[PDB]
Amino acid sequence: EMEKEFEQIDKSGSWAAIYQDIRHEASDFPCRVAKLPKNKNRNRYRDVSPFDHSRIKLHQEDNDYINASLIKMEEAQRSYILTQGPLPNTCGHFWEMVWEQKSRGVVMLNRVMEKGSLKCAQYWPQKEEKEMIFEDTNLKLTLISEDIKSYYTVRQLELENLTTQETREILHFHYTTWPDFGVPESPASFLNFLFKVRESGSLSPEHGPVVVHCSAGIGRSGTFCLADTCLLLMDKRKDPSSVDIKKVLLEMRKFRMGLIQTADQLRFSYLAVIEGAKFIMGDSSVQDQWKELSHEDL
Repeated sequence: EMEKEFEQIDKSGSWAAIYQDIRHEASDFPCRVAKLPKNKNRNRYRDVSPFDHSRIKLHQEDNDYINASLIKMEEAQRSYILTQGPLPNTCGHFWEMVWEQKSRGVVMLNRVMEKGSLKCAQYWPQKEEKEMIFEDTNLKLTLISEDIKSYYTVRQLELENLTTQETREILHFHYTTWPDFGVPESPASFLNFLFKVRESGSLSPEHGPVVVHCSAGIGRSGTFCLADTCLLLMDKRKDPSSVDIKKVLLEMRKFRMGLIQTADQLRFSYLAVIEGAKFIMGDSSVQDQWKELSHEDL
């Protein structure tokens, strides 16, 4: 039981050691493309790069590089694209990726400004009448509507390929109260948010991989994906005890480095999955409970 391990780790206060063990056992693959001189201004952080084997390639001849990784969870049967918060010069690239990968949703777990510093470019329109056009990738983005909650906002966007004039509806799920290098306010608010994303169909197999990002695309983004995958695995077998969170995390780290940046984010991941297990195992009412406990209204 993940709960037994949780109490065992909690009692001995060994989260730091457990987390460090994961870092030590984590995969290490080359990131040659990310490190090419020409891509220097396409990376937000020097120490966070996508592995060559799992990087998302832009469908363009000039330069197909973008700091984004495809996390393909074979057993769980779900894929996620984790990427860094778009830079002022990579916003066109970001939307090009969303278009080419056929993503239906974008999950943003950070705020544009955190700790008094800019962690992400304003890559989506904030006002309906002020659409955005990315000339480099020939894409147009328009805000259609938004639903603001106390700690998260859901926006309906229309992305248009100006070359073919084809358009697609993209859902933007913005978690606005998750501290950089921190954890959500409670498993409830986090789970409420995850299921909001799930209910939208953005994580569904009929669509391309959901795009998930924070500032570097590994900490909060990793926590989000780890929790989701663990719950999906548990759901497929209806066997909570069969899910090994640490092994799932190590599996995800074969696709992108540093997923889950702190021992506390790891601990939170356990909490989210344990609590989420109640819903998965048949207690549908718990979903309404999370919504209430999250106080999303206002």
